[PDB]
Amino acid sequence: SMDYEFLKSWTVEDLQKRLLALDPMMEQEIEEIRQKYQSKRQPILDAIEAK
Amino acid sequence: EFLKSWTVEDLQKRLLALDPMMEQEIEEIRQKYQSKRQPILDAIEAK
Repeated sequence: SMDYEFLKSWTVEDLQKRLLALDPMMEQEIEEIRQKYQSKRQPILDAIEAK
Repeated sequence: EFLKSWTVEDLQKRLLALDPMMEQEIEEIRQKYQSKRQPILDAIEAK
C-alpha cells in the first residue's frame, strides 16, 4: 500500500480516482481465480464421467 | 496420479475440497485490496 503521508497532499478527486481504478483490478483477479478453479475441476469431472 | 480408478465418492470429495481453497484465495485478494484502500480512505477522511 501507499504512504498516507504522500496521499494526504492529493486532491479528493485524485484520491477517489485511484480508489476507482483499484475496483476493476480486484474484480479481474477474482475472475482469474474462478477460471483457475474451472481448469482444476476439469480432469476430476472427466475422471467421474469416465464411469 | 491418475483418477480414473478412484471411486465416485472420492472424486466428488476432491471436487468439494477445491471449494474452500478457492474461497481462501478470493479472501486473500479482498484483504490485499483492503490494505491498499485504507490509506487512501484515511487521506480523504482527513481533509
